[PDB]
Amino acid sequence: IAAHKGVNQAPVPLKMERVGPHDVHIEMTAQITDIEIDKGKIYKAWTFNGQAPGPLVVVNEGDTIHFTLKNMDPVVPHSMDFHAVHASPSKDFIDVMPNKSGTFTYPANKPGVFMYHCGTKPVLQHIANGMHGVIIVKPKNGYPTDKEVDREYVLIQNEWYKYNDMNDFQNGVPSYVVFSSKALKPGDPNTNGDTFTLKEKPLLAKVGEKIRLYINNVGPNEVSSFHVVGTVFDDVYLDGNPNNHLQGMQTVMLPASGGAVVEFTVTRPGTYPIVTHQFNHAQKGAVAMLKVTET
Amino acid sequence: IAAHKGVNQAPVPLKMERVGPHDVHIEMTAQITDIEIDKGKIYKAWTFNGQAPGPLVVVNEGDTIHFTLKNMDPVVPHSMDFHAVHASPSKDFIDVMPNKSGTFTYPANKPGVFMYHCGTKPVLQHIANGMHGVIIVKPKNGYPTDKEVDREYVLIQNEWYKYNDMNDFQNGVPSYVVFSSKALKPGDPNTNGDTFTLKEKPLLAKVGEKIRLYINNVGPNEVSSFHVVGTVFDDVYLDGNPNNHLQGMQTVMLPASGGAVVEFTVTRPGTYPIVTHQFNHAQKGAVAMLKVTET
Amino acid sequence: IAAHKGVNQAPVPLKMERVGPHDVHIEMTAQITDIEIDKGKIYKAWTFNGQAPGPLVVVNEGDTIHFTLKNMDPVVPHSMDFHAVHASPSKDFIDVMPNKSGTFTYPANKPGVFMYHCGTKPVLQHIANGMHGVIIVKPKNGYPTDKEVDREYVLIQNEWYKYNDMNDFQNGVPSYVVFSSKALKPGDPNTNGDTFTLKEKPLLAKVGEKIRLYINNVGPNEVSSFHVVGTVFDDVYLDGNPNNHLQGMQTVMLPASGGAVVEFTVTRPGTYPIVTHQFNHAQKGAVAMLKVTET
Ligand SMILES: [Cu+2]
Ligand SMILES: [Cu+2]
Ligand SMILES: [Cu+2]
Ligand SMILES: [Cu+2]
Ligand SMILES: [Cu+2]
Ligand SMILES: [Cu+2]
Ligand SMILES: [Cu+2]
Ligand SMILES: [Cu+2]
Ligand SMILES: [Cu+2]
Ligand SMILES: [Cu+2]
Ligand SMILES: [Cu+2]
Ligand SMILES: [Cu+2]
Ligand SMILES: [Cu+2]
Ligand SMILES: [Cu+2]
Ligand SMILES: [Cu+2]
Repeated sequence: IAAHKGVNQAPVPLKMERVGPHDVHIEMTAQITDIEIDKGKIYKAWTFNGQAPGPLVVVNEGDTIHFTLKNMDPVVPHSMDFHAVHASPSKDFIDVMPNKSGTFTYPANKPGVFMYHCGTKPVLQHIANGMHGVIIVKPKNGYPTDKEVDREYVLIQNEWYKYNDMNDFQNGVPSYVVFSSKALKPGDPNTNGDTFTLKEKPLLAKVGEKIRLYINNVGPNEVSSFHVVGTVFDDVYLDGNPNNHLQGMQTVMLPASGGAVVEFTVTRPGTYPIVTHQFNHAQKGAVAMLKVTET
Repeated sequence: IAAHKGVNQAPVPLKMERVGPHDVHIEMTAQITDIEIDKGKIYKAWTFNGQAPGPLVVVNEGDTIHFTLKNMDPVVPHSMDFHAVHASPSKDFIDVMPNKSGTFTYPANKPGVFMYHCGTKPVLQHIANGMHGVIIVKPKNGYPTDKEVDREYVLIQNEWYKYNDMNDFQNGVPSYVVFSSKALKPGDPNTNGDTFTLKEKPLLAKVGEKIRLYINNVGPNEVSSFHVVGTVFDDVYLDGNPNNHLQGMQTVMLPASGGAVVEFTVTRPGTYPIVTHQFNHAQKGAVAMLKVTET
Repeated sequence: IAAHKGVNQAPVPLKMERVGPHDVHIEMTAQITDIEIDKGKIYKAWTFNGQAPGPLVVVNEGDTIHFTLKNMDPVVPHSMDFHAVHASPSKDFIDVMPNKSGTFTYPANKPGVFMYHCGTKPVLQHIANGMHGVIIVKPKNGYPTDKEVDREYVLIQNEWYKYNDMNDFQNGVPSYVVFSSKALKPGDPNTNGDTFTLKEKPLLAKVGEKIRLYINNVGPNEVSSFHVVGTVFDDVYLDGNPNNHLQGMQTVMLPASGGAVVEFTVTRPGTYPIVTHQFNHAQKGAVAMLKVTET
């Protein structure tokens, strides 16, 4: 795209603030940002806030979101679809033109781990170029295993294709499949979808801890066979809904856009790979590490 | 196939009638019928009754089906496999020769949303050419949420490949992936698997309604990540069995041949896309619309 | 690989023995073995014990495994990752060099149907070449339907690609997709992953029996849509955990590495195909048969 040549917009922080007991304001940007998706490989991503996947949003069950999108793309319209909410797609998930803002309001009444993404036609193009992320809605009554969990992280799976190549997007295998982590608490890593960061800087934990992962596979096109090497999932809540309880799963099947909360114990010091067990995708980048130490 | 050149058999209505409290007669045809699968693209489908997917069949739990297949194909044998039933495949799902009929009898003792399809070797060929559909078996005791539902429809996902090209069927990506709807009550739309009909003539509903969809992904080859934009599934019954209850799912993973009953609320007027969230498939046709109005 | 040219190591039996109430010894080999994966097609597989998938291992919930791997490959290191166990991957699933042995110890505390496989980098290469199998961990308290089951078998799904071709493994469609069966009791068949054996020598059962299948899809890359033609699954336990109960499923979605226990009734004499309902994979070999007779 001629108007994107040489464009590399610096990442802008997510803006969020609570404005009442059941209402939150969220402002994001749509922006064009170079990301290093594999060593030596730059992708001029279409992004929320200069991150791909986008920034983590966390709200409470029953929160109404007042969402603003500031579109910094010089020439392409963008939009926002939160899977967490009940909304009219054709009134609430509409396009925001270049250099304009749009504000939209909708309720998040269901707990879980939801995908969000740009909803601009062709949606495959906006997603595949980088406009995806997760919103967590925390359950009013928690999860039944909350008292058991010692540490938590968020992981997101996505794919990368040939740059802005709609033929590749529709008909081709992914070039890369990757994990990222997004921060829940100060000090947590916050990364983009790449083949290397979570290998080189593993997630950290302590021997004997029960770990919770909020996970979502944003696609755009592949399903995920989510597995942590060296353990078994004690508890799995599908889409992060506390009712959809499974126990003792070795691997969790996630559809494209599918989420889960998964919990497992690390019993011994060492490094634990986290994979999709579709090993073609793992080989093309979708392996993260969890380093477990005596401290 | 030389004997199919210029053949376009008019659709024949499904024949069904109840012959006792727990017994139903169903007659279908196998027939060769031109279908417009995308704008300007005709596929000379192998079909049940001149529809692809085939006509909707609905029975009650505990019904014995007395099924007749009249084979109008001039040269290819066909057969019928209902996933709803307990039968001997090698006695009950056998071939019916060109210009002959065969009658078969078997019980449907499990509630759900089942695939049916031709069972003639090579089964991939008969399925991919169009010989697929759904049979719904209604549960004796209903679903626990029956009192909440205001409107219902049936949706079916299937793929189309290069015409009668076994190499493509086994090794290639789908050319099109599509939704159809089949009628449950008078006035409901009844359509074939194409890229456009349910965009141009959306399914209809009223603001505030709880909608039930009976869904099945007949394949032949792809899994489905079933999602309705702008809502969250309140309740999901996997394969349509009332026992397999999930709640608050953003997206439902269906295997090839997999079914579900899903329920959701539309809270605001507008148009709600219904997609598989494998966006390569959505881009190749698998987007339907639900138009929700104040009336 | 020059050092594998002309190498065809005879299969070696699995060695297992119980050494206390909650401790078992298992010795396996890593070895290079020609397998006939389709008629006329030999694959010089990388294997455990000269079988691909490898030998069946069955333990009890709460058993500690003392596992020995003797590496007979003249030049490639191998390792073992059991999904059943809690272990440190970086201490317990490490490489055993050519012509050496390694011993590792870890607990199997969760019941189910687990994948095992070589964990040597690149893991896709070791898996795709044949280093996969299943370990069953029997639940302390059984399954709730145990009293209903008349006969049981184990089935495993895997794929084959172009020989040792990492490009094909990562980016290409499978050449073959296949079932095998592994023996639970004397007289049960024990086969390798091929396109023909379980067609030519079907699994056997008696009219009216409730059949249990322990199943796992080891991949490396595909998901499975597991279906038995002519019946409906009465009960499904996901990953073989008794808590993850589903009922009346026509087809079970298995991720790559995913397992299940499934139970169904065969009501009439005949031959019942067992398929993945991704029919491209079925056409490329993934059809087994169950022959059901009056005796
Ligand atoms: Cu309040
Ligand atoms: Cu506000
Ligand atoms: Cu966009
Ligand atoms: Cu979406
Ligand atoms: Cu703890
Ligand atoms: Cu009666
Ligand atoms: Cu009759
Ligand atoms: Cu046919
Ligand atoms: Cu079938
Ligand atoms: Cu209502
Ligand atoms: Cu004891
Ligand atoms: Cu020992
Ligand atoms: Cu190996
Ligand atoms: Cu593994
Ligand atoms: Cu019995």
